[PDB]
Amino acid sequence: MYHNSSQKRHWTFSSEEQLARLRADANRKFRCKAVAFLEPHEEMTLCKYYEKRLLEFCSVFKPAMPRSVVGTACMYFKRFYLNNSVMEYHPRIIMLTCAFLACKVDEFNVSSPQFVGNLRESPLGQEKALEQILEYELLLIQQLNFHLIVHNPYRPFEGFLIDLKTRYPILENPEILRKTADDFLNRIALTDAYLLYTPSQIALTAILSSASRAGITMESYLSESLMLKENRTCLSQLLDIMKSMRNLVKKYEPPRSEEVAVLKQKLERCHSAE
Amino acid sequence: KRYEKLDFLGEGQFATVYKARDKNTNQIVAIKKIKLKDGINRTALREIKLLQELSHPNIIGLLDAFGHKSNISLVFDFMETDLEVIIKDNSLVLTPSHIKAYMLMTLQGLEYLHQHWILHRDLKPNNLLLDENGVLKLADFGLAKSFGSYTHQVVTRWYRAPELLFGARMYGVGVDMWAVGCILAELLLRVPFLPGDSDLDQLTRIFETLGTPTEEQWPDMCSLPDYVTFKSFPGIPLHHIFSAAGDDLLDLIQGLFLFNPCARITATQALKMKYFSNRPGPTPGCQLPRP
Amino acid sequence: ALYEYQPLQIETYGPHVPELEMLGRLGYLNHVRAASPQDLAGGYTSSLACHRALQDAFSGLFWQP
Ligand SMILES: CC1(C)CC[C@H](Nc2ncc(C(F)(F)F)c(-c3c[nH]c4c(P(C)(C)=O)c(C#N)ccc34)n2)CN1
Repeated sequence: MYHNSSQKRHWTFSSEEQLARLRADANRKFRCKAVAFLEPHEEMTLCKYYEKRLLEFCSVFKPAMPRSVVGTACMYFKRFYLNNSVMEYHPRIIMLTCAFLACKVDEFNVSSPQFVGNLRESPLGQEKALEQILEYELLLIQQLNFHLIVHNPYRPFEGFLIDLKTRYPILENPEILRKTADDFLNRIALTDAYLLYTPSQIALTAILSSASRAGITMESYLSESLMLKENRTCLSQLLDIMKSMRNLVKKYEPPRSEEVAVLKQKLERCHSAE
Repeated sequence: KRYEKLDFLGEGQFATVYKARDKNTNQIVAIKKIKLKDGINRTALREIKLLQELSHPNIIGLLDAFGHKSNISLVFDFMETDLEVIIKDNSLVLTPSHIKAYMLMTLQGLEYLHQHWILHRDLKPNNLLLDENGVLKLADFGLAKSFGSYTHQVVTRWYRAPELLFGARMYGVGVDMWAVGCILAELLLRVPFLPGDSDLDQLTRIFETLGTPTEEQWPDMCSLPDYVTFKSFPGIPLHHIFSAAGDDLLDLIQGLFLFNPCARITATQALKMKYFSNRPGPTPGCQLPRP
Repeated sequence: ALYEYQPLQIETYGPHVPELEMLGRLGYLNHVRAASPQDLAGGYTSSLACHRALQDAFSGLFWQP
């Protein structure tokens, strides 16, 4: 359960300034080891690009890979690159090891051979990639700190829809929100938000974003159904948390194609030396 | 690593277990060294993913994990004994208070575990480890699985509930509850309650000892995919089986061996039963028998 | 030295979750899939699914890092 999870305890950070710090640290700490070079924003542009790559992998995986695997994989890739440089471990490889570990942890039983049967290469590439995946699987797990269960927003999302259908006939059919709240969960997933707020807050912000995008103000759900008339500071703490997420999806810009091409060439080069 | 390997504690299907010491603390640990192009074994990832999310006195704590390549070593606290060894110790008396204490901890661990939407799916007396302070921990989370979202093969046969034996895919806490029922029966009888050699013979001994179910008892029994009609047995009255058991314990045992796994008492319902609150105190962990 | 059932008082940092047995009464089970007969005979109910979905929605909703 989230409220006593290793996710809450260790992987929901106090702000983006704490995120930027762990990343900017690890870039510096790479350089300190490498001298015994991408700048942090360029590692970030690449991690954005390879989290996209992880999403494309997970979306075409030939046994239909569940959203809770895909979300767990994407979370492993966000957590990995908080504390590790893309210049030590190539994000291409680590993305596969993310999907691999996530398949196993989420109990989506798929054998190694048909795991790498999904990779868009030759069979020599598939064997070599499998071997690299198995090389990094314990590394990944050590860097995830053995915090393997990821609380995705999708089950919270189901619960809010059940709760709304039951208790909030003001929103006559809550299921009309599903598409645009899913689209907003997908946008929240590209941001830092998974590292910053709870799965329920993300789920509810996505619901209330879709609510607001339909012009259906659900303020009475928060105040009346969720009982935050009783504690209006908890109502505003909630509203502040949700405001800040909508600002994260607002401030997020995709990594540019032409930009990523330079950073990729740099990345390849950082990997071919040393 | 930072571990000295002291003693081979045993080996089974997925791992070898060693009593080991970290070169870092006085505390002895149990390292479970997991054996083999699959990557890290799923039964190790099962214990890692679950025991990192569970913090309860009656669930085994994962201390550490380490390894190299596709091999891994899960580090746990060392538990001096287990319930199987207590049950099998012919010169150790299971007072009702001991039985209540073991049951209570088992149910507290299970209540927590089921609250966290996990089934152990392998309760049996040897998976009920006792620390030397007599806290029973559920352990061997290698088959444990989240529920409220499975497979019939789970639970070692003598503890395997009849809905598992009839091929139930989906189930909930009742598979653990029947296993608690079986472990309770064996705390009482000091031997396997239903020691059946096959899925057929486990269903036979179930229906022999407890009576064949009906659709009055188990509403949709017949819809279980490996269902076949047994001959009507009368069952043996639970006071003829458990003639030391008081009516409160028989009411417990009755609810623990209810054929309907829905009707079968949950760990919460079981803990709220009058059995646990009655006059023999569930023994303090300090005073449970060390075998 | 008697026992008394005290529930687990795990803080969820979220709304009140409606108790499992009340879900049918309160009308939440109108909004989850009915467990089929094989589900039921295995001991799996629509209430388990519902309860876990609601538990997860509410868990950590009010929690600030
Ligand atoms: C003989 C006793 C009663 C006294 C030593 C032992 N102490 C202990 N302390 C912690 C753990 C834990 F839980 F921490 F690992 C384990 C353990 C758990 N699974 C085991 C197995 P398997 C292979 C059945 O998984 C085997 C086998 N054979 C052997 C040991 C364990 N054992 C328990 N048995």
